[PDB]
Amino acid sequence: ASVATELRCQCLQTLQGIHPKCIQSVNVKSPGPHCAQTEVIATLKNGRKACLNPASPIVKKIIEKMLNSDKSN
Amino acid sequence: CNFSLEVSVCEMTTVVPYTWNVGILSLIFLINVLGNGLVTYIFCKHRSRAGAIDILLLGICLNSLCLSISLLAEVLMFLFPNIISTGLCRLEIFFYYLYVYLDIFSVVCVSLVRYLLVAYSTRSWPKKQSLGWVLTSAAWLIALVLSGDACRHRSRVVDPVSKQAMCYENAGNMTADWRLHVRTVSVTAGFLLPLALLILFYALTWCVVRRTKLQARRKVRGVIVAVVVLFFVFCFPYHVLNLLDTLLRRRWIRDSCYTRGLINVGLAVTSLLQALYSAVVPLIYSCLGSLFRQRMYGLFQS
Amino acid sequence: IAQARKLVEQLKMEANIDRIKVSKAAADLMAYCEAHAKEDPLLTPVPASENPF
Amino acid sequence: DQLRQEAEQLKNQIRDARKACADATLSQITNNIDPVGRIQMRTRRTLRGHLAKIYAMHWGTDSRLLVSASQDGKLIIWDSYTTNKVHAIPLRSSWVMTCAYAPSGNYVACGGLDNICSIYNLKTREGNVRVSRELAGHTGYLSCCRFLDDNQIVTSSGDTTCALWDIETGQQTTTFTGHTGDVMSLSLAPDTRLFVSGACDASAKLWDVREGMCRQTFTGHESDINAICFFPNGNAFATGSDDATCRLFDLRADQELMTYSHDNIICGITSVSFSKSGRLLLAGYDDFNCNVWDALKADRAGVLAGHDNRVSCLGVTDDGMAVATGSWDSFLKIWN
Amino acid sequence: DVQLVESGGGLVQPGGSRKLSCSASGFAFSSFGMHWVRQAPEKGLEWVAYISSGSGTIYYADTVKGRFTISRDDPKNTLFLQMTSLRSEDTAMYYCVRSIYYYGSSPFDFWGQGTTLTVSSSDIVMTQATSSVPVTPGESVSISCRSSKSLLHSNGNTYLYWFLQRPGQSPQLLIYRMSNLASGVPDRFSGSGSGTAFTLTISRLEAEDVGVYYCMQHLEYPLTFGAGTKLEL
Amino acid sequence: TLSAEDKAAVERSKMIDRNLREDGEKAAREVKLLLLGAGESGKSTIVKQMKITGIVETHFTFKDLHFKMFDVGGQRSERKKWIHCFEGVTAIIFCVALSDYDLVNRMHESMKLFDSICNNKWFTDTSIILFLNKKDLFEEKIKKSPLTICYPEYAGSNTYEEAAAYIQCQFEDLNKRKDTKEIYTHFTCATDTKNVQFVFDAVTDVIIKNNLKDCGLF
Repeated sequence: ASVATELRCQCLQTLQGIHPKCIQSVNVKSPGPHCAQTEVIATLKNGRKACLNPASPIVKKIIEKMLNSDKSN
Repeated sequence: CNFSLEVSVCEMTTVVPYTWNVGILSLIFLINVLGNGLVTYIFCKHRSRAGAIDILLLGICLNSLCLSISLLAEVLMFLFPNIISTGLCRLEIFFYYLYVYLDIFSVVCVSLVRYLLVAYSTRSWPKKQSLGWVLTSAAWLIALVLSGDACRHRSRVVDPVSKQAMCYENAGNMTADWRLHVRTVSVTAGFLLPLALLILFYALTWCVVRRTKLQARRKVRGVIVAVVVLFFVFCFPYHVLNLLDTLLRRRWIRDSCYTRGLINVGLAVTSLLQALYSAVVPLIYSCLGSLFRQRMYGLFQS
Repeated sequence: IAQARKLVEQLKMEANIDRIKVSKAAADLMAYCEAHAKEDPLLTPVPASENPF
Repeated sequence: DQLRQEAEQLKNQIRDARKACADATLSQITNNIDPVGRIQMRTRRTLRGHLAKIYAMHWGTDSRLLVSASQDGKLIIWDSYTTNKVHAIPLRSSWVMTCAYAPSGNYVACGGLDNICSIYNLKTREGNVRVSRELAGHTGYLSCCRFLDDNQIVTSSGDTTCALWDIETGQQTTTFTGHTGDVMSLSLAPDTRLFVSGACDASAKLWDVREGMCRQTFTGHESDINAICFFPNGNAFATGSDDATCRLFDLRADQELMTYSHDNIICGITSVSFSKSGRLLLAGYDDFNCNVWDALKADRAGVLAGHDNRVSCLGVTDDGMAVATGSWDSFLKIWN
Repeated sequence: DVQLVESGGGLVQPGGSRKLSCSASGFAFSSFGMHWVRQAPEKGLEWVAYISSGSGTIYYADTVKGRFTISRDDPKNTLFLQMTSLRSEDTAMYYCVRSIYYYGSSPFDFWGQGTTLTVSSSDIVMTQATSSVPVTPGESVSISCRSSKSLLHSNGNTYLYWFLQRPGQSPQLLIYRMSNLASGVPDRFSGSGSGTAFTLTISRLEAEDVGVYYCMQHLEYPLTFGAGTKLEL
Repeated sequence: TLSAEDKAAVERSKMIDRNLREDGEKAAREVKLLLLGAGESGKSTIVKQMKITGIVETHFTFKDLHFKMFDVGGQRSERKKWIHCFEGVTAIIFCVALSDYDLVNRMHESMKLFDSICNNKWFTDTSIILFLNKKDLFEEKIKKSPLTICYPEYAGSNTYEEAAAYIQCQFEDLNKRKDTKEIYTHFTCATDTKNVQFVFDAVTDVIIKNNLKDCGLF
C-alpha cells in the first residue's frame, strides 16, 4: 500500500532579481516525475533559502556567471 | 548586498514516517487474515446450502492473498534495499488496487441480489449459485480492469540524492494529466457510481418492504442504513482529500506549507482508513446476519 | 361381565417365569464384554491401514 | 369389586418377588474393572444432499450401505466408503418418520403419518426402484419398522399395537396388544424369536414373534420412551426417555440393573445404541450433542462433537466399525 | 418382458455411409449407459463405442475413432450409430448391449438380437488358448483365461467377465467381477483365480450350455475380448 | 486413481444430485399451510367456492403460485407428536366462529388453544392468520346479549365494530412472543369469496421475510 506517498515541486516562490554574487551556493535540481518542468533552488549563509525561477530574462545571463565560479576560484 | 534576509520556500514539511505506516498496515493485515479465516471456515462448514450472497462474500475473502502479496512486495524492499525493480512496484500497486476495489462492486452485487430476491421472490433463479458465480465473475473482471488501468505507469523514480530509490508514477511528459485521470476514474468508478446504484437498489427494496407489514421493517432499515452510511463514511474522506490535493496542484488553493503538510498527513491516514474498511467488509456483512450469528456461537463457546 | 374376569386371569401369566440372581446376570454381562473386547475398534482402534473410513 | 383387589395384590406380589432377587448391585460387582479411558471419535465423512431435516436412517448387513429418510420426500441410499448415491426414491408423502433396510439388501421400507407401510424393490429387472407392496392395516402413524427377512416385517404404530406382516399376501399374521399409549420404539433380537418395543406409557414390553403373547413387562421410567436397542448378547436392552436418563434391563432377571444420568443434562433422549462388544452405549440427546456411556460403570467416557441441531437417529454398523448419526442439519456424519 | 431390437443392416458399397438404430423397450432407457459390439463372420468379438447416462462421457476403439459416432435420444428410447468412410474389414454383426454402474451392479446384463452389415469388398491383451475342448454330457470341464496386466485394482475388485454364445443366439452374461453369478444363471457355474490367472468351472455339463466362452476385461477402456473356446459334443 | 466403474458411479451420483436440486427448487414455490380450529368452522367453504387413510390434503393455484393446505383433524393421538412434523409450514391458519359463544366456557377453551398454538415450542417463526366467520349473523344476534357471559370488564358501547375490535385484541394479546412472529387478521363470511386474496397477501409477506432471513443475511 504505497499509494499514500506523494511528491510535489520543491519550491514556493516570489523570487527574482537577487544580486548574483551574494547568494552563496547551489545544489542542482532537475526535472523529473516529481516536477516535469525545470526548477532551481539556491542557498544563503543566512540559513534561509532562496528558490530561483527556472525561466526569466535574468537567468539566461545568470547561468554562465554562476557556473564560472564553480569552475574557477 | 541589496536584499533582505528571509523567504518562505517550504523545503521541509511534516511527513508521515514509513515504519509507523507499515505498522498500521500490519495491524490491518492481522484483522484481515483473522476475519477472512473465520468467515471462510464457517462457509466451508455449510458449503451445501450457500446462496448467491454467500458466494459473493467468499469472493471478498480472497482479499487476504492480494493484501499479503502486496505487503510482501512492500516489505522485501525495505528489508532488502537493492532488490527494488521498476516492475515489482506495478505488481504491488496492482494488488493494492485490486484489494481496495474488489469490495465495492461485490457489495453492489449484494444489494442487487437482495433487490431481486425481494421483488421477484416467487421465482427461483435468484437463489441459485450460478447467479452468484456470474456476479462474482463480473465483479472480479471489473476490479481487474480498474486495477490494470491504475498501474499503467508505476515505476521507480529518482528522488533527490541520498534519499532516492523509491517508487512513484513515471508517466513522463504528461504525468500530471495522468495523475488527475487516475484519480477521476477512481472516484467516479469506485465511489460515485457504486453509491448511486446501491442507493437505487436499496430504495427499491425498501419500497417493496414498506407495504409488507412485518416486525422485520426495523431490521431491514437498520441494516441498510448501517451498510450504506458505513461505506460512505469510510470511503468518502480519501476521495475528498484527493480532490483537495488535485486543487493544490491545479492551483486553486492558495499555497502554504502547513496546509501542504495537512493534506499529506490526511491522505496518508485516509489510505489506512480505506484499507481498514476493505479488510473489515466481510465481517460486518456476516455478523449483521442471523444465520451467521447462530453459527458464531459454536466456535465462540468451544 | 366375563371381560374383566378373563382380563384378571390373563394378567397373572407373567409371574411364572424362573427368576435369577442379579449378580449372576452382571457377571455374565461382564464376561461377555471382556471376552469380545478385542474385536470392535470403537474402544481398541485398529491401525490406520485397517480402517476403511 | 375384588378384581381390582386381585390386580393390586398381584402388583404387590411382583414387587416382592423382584426385590428378593437382588443381592449385589452391578455397580459393586463391576467397580473393580479398569475404566475404558477416554473415547474420542472424529467425524470423517459427511453425507450431503438432503434439503430438509432427516428423521431416521438404518444400516445394512454389509456395513457399507445405509438408507436415509427426510422431510423433503426422498429416500436416499448412500455408499459410506465413497460418499456416493446409488438410488434416490421419491415418496408419495413428505411426512416419513421411519425407514428400514432389509438384511439381504433387496428391499427397503418407509412409513409415516400416512398410516401406510411401503416396501420398495431395489433389484428389479426394469432398472428403476418400484413399490412392491403397500400395507394399510394400521389406524395411525407408523413409528418404526424392521425386517426379519425378505418376506416378513414388524411395524409399530400409534394405535397402541404392533403387527407382523407377510409381505407376499399383504395380510397380518399376528397382532400384539397391551400397550396403553403410542408406540415409538422397536428393536429385534440377534435371535429373531423375540423383540421389544417402547411406549409413552413409561413401560417397555417383551414380545414373542410367533406365539402372539407378551413374556415380560418392564416399567422403569416416569415419562415417554423414545428409543430402544438390544444389548448384543441378547439378554439385555437399553431404553431412552424424556426424563434425560437411560436404563438397562436384564431379561433373565426381569429387573433393572443400571441407570445413566448426570445432574447437568435435562433434555430428552431420541436414540440409543450399543457397540459390538456391548461395553459402550451411545445416546443421542436433544441438545445437539451425543454422549457415550461406559455401559458397565455408568461413567461418561466421551462426547461426540455436536451437530448444529437435534440428532434424530443413531446407529452402529454390524461389524462395529463406525457409528452414523443423522440430524436436522440435512446431514449425516460417520464417526470412528 | 424385456426386449431390445435393432435394424439398419444390408449391403453397403466400400467407402459409403450407413445408419442403424437400436430401439429399446421394457426398461428405463435413460438410466443405462449402452455399448456397441461387433463380430466378424468367423472371428471373435470386439468393442466399438460407449455412451453414458446423460451423454457426459463417450469412448471409442482405436480402430473406430474418427469414422463412427454415437448418440442417443432418450425421449423415444433409440440409440444411433452413424458410420462414414466404411472399410472392407468393417463387415460384422452388431449387437446392442446395455450396462449400469453402481455399487453391486451387473454390467453387460442384456444383449440384442443383432443386425448383419456387409461390405462389397499399449492396451490390455487377453490370451485364451485351447480353442477346442472335447467333452461329453455329465462330465466336468473348465476353461482358463489369462491377462497380460494384473486386474486386481487397489479397491479389492478384479474386473473380469464371462460370456456364453450359443449357436444362433446373442451372448449372455455368466460371471461378473470373477466371483458373482449373473441373474438367472444356474448355480452350476463358478469362478475363481488370482490377479493374472482366471478359470471358470462347470460342475456338471448339459447339452443346453454348449457354445463359445469369452472372457472380457473392464479395468480401463478400451475393453478387450478373448479368442473364445468351443465345447464340442 | 479411480477405476472404470467408479467414474460411472460418480457420474450417476452427480446426476442424482442434479435431479434432487431441480426438484427442491420446484418444491420451494409450493407453499404449505396448516389448518387448525376447535371444529370445522366452515373452513371448507373456500375450496367449495373456488371449485378447484392418512390425512386430507387439498391443492389449488392462484397467480402463478401453488398452495397445499393440510388439516389437523386426522390426528389419532396427542398433538405432541402430530404437530412437530409441520415445522416447515409457511403460515398457519386459525379459525373462530363469532356466533358460537351463546350456544347451549368455550371461549376460554378457544383462548387456551390459541395460546398453545401461537406460542407452541415448534411454531417458532410461523406467521398466524385469523379468519372470523359468520359476521352477518353475528352482527344481529349481538343485540340479544354481548360477550359478557364469559369475560368480565367489558368496555365500549354496544356497536358491533368496537366489540369485534375487543375480541380481536383478545386473541392478539396472547402473542407474548410477538418479538419473533407476525399475525394478520381478516373477517369473512360464507358468501364473500375473497379469502384467497388475504391468504395471498399473508403468504407473500411470509415468503419475503423468509427470503430476507435465509438468503439476504438480514
